[PDB]
Amino acid sequence: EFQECAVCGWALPHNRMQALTSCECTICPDCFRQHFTIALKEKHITDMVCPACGRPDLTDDTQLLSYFSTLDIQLRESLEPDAYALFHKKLTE
Amino acid sequence: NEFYLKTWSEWEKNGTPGEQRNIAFNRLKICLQNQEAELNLSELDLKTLPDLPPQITTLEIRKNLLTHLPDLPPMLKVIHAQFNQLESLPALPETLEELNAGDNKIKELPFLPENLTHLRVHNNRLHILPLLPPELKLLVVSGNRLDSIPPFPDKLEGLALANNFIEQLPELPFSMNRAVLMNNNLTTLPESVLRLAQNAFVNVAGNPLSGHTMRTLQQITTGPDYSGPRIFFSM
Ligand SMILES: [Zn+2]
Ligand SMILES: [Zn+2]
Repeated sequence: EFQECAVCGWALPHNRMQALTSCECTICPDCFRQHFTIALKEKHITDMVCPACGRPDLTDDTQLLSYFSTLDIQLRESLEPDAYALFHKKLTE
Repeated sequence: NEFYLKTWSEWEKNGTPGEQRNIAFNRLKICLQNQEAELNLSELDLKTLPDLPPQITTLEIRKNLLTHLPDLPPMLKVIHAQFNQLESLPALPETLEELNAGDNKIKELPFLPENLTHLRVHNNRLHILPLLPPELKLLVVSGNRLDSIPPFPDKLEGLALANNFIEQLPELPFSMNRAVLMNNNLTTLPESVLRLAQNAFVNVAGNPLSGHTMRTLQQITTGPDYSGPRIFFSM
């Protein structure tokens, strides 16, 4: 049944929500999209951590490639295409 | 109750083509006729709302185009207003427990009523907060422009303030289980931070913490028998 978005406070079935590996905060698809679209367009990739808790610790290179490889599948489903391709562009740079 | 059905019919007649005032009218009508507890006007592109059914305890109006709200009925306990264009809020009803206004344009909040437990106002333009009321359990104000934050009531469990400009942090109550402080202007932490529970979590990454502060923290958090919270602070 119903689980509350960690940022905006709106309840959706957990099947519909979006979790982030390396963290335990549930985010509604809206806040997930807006936060990562805004980080990708007006901030840098290291700012692309969880909007709810601030994790994983970036700036530590062992976790960077592995974080973005996991997060990629839900970015692919979640983001509009221009922001998904920009995320890949901002990653090989 | 004779007013409502016709203030709604004139309201329905005085909008723009994008607004789904007809679907709104029907929902308002069914809610009143059945004296329902919840009104859901979400995702109808509405630019204003008329006078609301007076008996509702939950108002869910996220993802519209509202810049203001009409007076709030005096029994509401829960309001979902995320993703609008609100520039302000009306007087909050004394019954109010949860205020969710994330993703709006609010510059200042009204008085916070005494029963409020959940205040979610991320992505607004707040520069200051009212005094935080004593029953508050959850405060989300990340992504505003806050220069300071008021003293915290002693049941507050979750605190999120990422991306503000806060320069000093008031002492933390023992109720606190989760505190997101990244990307502020903190240079020190209150010693209360070390007295929180072992399961508690504190994130201060992206703050200009002084050298003496960082040395103190690495000294303690790596100490043998450290039983304080997990504190994330980058260097
Ligand atoms: Zn949300
Ligand atoms: Zn998280």
